[PDB]
Amino acid sequence: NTVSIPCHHIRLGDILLLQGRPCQVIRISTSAATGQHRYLGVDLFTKELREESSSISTPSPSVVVQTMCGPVFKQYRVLDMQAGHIVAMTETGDVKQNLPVSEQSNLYERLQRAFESGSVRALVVSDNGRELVCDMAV
Repeated sequence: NTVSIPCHHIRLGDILLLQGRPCQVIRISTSAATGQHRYLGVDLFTKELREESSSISTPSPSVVVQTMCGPVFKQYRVLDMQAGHIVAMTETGDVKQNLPVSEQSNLYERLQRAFESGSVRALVVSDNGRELVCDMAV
């Protein structure tokens, strides 16, 4: 349920797990004392601000790895759209009747636009069992 992401590949707007919750990164800084990077982000589900500092590992001599964890995004087919949510289907055919859609960057209107023109995929993040369409693909 976690993707390891090197810090040097993390940019503003990326979605990371911060304190275990999927958050859109809004500020990146570096600790003067430790060298760790600090990520400030907005919880995609609750919109609270959360921060978390990178983990530093040294697997081999002279290799210093700083990483953060990103969520695993699932790709769901979009079968219908109604009332700000979608009806989705997983790869195996499991129907999700009532998937909410992130308010980020006019996602639902863009989804609806592409839906109206079976190429759309909803990109879904999970947190504590709750699923949220947080991006789209065609």
